Amino acid sequence: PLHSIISSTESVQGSTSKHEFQAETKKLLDIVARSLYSEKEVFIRELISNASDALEKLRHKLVSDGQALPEMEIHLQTNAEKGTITIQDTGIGMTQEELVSNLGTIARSGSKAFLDALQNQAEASSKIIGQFGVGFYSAFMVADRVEVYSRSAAPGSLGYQWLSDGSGVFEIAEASGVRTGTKIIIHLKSDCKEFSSEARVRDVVTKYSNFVSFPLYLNGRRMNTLQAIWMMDPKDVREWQHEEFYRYVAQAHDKPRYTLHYKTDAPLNIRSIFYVPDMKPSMFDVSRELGSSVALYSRKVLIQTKATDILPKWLRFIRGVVDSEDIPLNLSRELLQESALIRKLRDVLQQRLIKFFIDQSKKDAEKYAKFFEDYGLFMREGIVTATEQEVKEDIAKLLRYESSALPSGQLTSLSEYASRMRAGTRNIYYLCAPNRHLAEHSPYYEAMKKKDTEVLFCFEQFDELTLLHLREFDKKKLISVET
Amino acid sequence: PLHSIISSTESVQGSTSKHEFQAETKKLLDIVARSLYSEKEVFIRELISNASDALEKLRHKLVSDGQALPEMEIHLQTNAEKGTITIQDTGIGMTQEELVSNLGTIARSGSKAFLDALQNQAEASSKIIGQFGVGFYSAFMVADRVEVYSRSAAPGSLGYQWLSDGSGVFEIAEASGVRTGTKIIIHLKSDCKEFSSEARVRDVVTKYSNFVSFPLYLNGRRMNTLQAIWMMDPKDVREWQHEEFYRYVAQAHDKPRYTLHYKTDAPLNIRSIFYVPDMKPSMFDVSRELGSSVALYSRKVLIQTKATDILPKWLRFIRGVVDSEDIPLNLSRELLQESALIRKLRDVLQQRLIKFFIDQSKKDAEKYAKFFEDYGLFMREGIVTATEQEVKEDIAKLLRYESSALPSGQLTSLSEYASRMRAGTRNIYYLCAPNRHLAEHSPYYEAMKKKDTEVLFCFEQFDELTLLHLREFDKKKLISVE
Ligand SMILES: Nc1ncnc2c1ncn2[C@@H]1O[C@H](COP(=O)(O)OP(=O)(O)NP(=O)(O)O)[C@@H](O)[C@H]1O
Ligand SMILES: Nc1ncnc2c1ncn2[C@@H]1O[C@H](COP(=O)(O)OP(=O)(O)NP(=O)(O)O)[C@@H](O)[C@H]1O
Ligand SMILES: [Mg+2]
Ligand SMILES: [Mg+2]
Repeated sequence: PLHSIISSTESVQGSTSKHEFQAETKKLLDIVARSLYSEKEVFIRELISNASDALEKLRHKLVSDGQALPEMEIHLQTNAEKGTITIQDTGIGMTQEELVSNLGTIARSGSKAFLDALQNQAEASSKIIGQFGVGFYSAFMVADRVEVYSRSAAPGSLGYQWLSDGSGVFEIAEASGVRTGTKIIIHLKSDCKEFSSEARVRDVVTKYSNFVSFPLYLNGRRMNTLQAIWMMDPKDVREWQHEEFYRYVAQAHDKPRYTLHYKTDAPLNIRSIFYVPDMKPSMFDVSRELGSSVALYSRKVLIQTKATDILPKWLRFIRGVVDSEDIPLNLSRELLQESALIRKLRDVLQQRLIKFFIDQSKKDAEKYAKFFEDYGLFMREGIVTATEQEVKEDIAKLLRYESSALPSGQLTSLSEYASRMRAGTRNIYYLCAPNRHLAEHSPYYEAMKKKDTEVLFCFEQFDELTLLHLREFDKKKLISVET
Repeated sequence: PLHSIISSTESVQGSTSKHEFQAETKKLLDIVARSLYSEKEVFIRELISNASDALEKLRHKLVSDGQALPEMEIHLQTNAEKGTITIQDTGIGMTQEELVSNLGTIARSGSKAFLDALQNQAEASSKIIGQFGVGFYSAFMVADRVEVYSRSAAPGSLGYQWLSDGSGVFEIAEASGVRTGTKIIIHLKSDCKEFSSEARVRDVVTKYSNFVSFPLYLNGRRMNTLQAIWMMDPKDVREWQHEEFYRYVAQAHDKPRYTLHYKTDAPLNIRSIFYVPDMKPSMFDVSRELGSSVALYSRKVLIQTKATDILPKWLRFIRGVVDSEDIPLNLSRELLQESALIRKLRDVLQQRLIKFFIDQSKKDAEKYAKFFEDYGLFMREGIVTATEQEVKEDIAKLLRYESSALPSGQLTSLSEYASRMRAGTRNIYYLCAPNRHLAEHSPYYEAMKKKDTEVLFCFEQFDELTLLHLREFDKKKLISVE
């Protein structure tokens, strides 16, 4: 019994009137403090990003004008006694009009406006982090009061103080002496006093801002120490560098047995590094039912420490970093947005890694065999779980087997088997047994021996199950010899 | 090496001027359409919650005035030819000022102003979904134009038309006829044509809004036939409904082997149903097994289909729903605002489900043993990966073993071995073997059984690894016979 009330009754009768959308500013601020970020700590990531942007703008001006660069630095000070955290930078600072407009207008982004004015023809075009114009207001998560001192690098500019508790009102007054650049003093809330602890702030800086491009000093001590090697030309990164960075991003004590440094500007911008550990995972690690973990960055800022969306699940044995400007960030900057173009990135990363391994098998075959023994279970899992047959056959190119036509211990591919089939032979034949002795004593294989047919010999755990799910390769049916 | 440029040099010489924050209004609307939600279909969830809130206000107004309710309904129509989706509700509607204000001011929430006026003293205090005042703007994700017809239920109210292309201006004009209620007409973009298809919209509705409290119709068809039984008092929900709801929320064709209907207030208000499937996990390594969780709801709106945060990973085999009316939501309403509030909830649920399974072992021990065989791997994993010893020992209360002091096949807990420990004894002794025959003829057992001591026989995959990570139970150390 279909029931509907919807029909076109409505006839606009009258004169119209036009209005502008308004906003409730005090509430928008509270949305930022309460309902936006998953963690209170990211206010440090937001303020450091602003400090980086302010220095990047100053560097752009001075290099364009032929002036010498001064100290370009970001400083953090925790005072536990006073219950404060303080960030100060030596960048462009702000005039009084800039404090009013850029701090006082929600979603107003001076750095986005700077970007648009370049025609993105300069070097800072890809180094500038801010877009949304809300990031500063993250401080009202942890702050009772926020106290800003700023002095613009422009001629004749004095210092100003900017003061707000987040009420929808701020105060501005002239101030001295203020160093060129910006100093933000955060008076922490009752439950937020942990951000006046040096140890705590240190961890927050290291987690989010570790790769920032200007020297960062916490309570007098330099920090970064870590170059973002995914941004560099691959030919410029030593093995020592890849080893130390792998130990960092993977929290591991071993070495990478494989390193793929993948940079592409099309279709998407990708700065990525992927590592395969030396150590072989245990069956417990494998069955622990995890997803992919790869740290995700944009413009050197951490997005997520382990992003599960960027690599397929069968490639969770891989450790590394992926950086992109292209893919747009969620307003909270803790995740990505458009799901189809994420999946475009994942398909590209999947194809690029399968090509990497196919190439490692041709480059060094005995090394690849050891990698297949240690990681081949993941490829078997990936073939079993995949849905599109094209994925199954791509992953299946990595598999290796013995052969009745090769000596004991010699590994072959499905491709190499296909190359060796006779003129009209339509099928890839296989036998799954614990070892080559038991395979060759199979009564079902002895029948094959009367003919000229090659038989694949599969000794690995879940080989047969994998071949039943893969079911064909290169349009040739995979047929157990035991049927 | 001590270098810092921060010292307090600053003094205020000058006069203070006071200012109000402003906002860039068209960009704020752009942020909502682009940078907020992970999927664009969510505009349908947002419009249905607004329809539901309008109906809940009309219901509250009328009941407190002693009035009979008129028909309370939510309708959607897709038109593929015209490229539109339309939602209409018979609820409270909007005067002209309410149109200018509630649709025209970003973050202005009439529903939240309502809830505020009710101060948690009314039925509607727990049923009103809207807080933020942005959710209606989610339609500019998918729309070229949004034309709105509303007529307030205030007697002798005129109808009006609110029209916007989302560009930062909108238009208002009088209209007749407008049924008391609100009708929203969305003119979809080229890429969004999509939601002009009934099949697609039908999928979105059942995903998010399937439990909305008022009758919902899509092209005349009745959408929500399924009651939200986690809200019902537990003893009112019979086995037929659990079986059917289990199949819905788990996407499963079997029956639950166990069912726990759980309500409490601490740390939050929980209304939850937990199921263990009759089938047994296909072990194996992973396939879809990132997945297969409890769904998270708030005020009968889906937050997350697989709620990752609210149960420990080792409890991921559980299916069901957890609904909380007070749970802090992310602005996107796809996530939770992290707190001790979620982590306390996760521990309250872990404690509650461990208590559940202990109790099931005491009611039917034969049924519990089969659950232990099928689902034991999950508790071994949670014991290995747990950080805190007491969580390890809590989960370990669920483990069973055979024993040298019991007939072959009979199980035992660690507690029951502990309670047979003699006066002058010390540790819990265990032997892992493939079966009881090997455990009894083990060389290390013969050198043992001469003594008076009891030894567990552990035949399950990863029993050894599990006991090595536990290391201790009830402050008695776990010692292999090697
Ligand atoms: N340390 C600083 N020095 C100079 N200008 C700053 C500083 N911090 C913020 N500003 C200015 O104030 C504006 C507001 O900052 P913020 O609210 O973080 O927005 P945003 O950085 O532009 N965009 P996003 O960070 O993506 O939200 C910035 O665009 C800058 O123009
Ligand atoms: N169908 C409707 N009928 C009557 N009033 C409505 C309707 N839709 C929206 N409104 C009013 O317009 C306001 C804005 O809606 P919306 O932008 O969804 O904000 P919200 O629902 O208050 N909060 P949230 O949904 O949490 O962003 C609501 O609070 C209502 O007062
Ligand atoms: Mg910023
Ligand atoms: Mg709403």
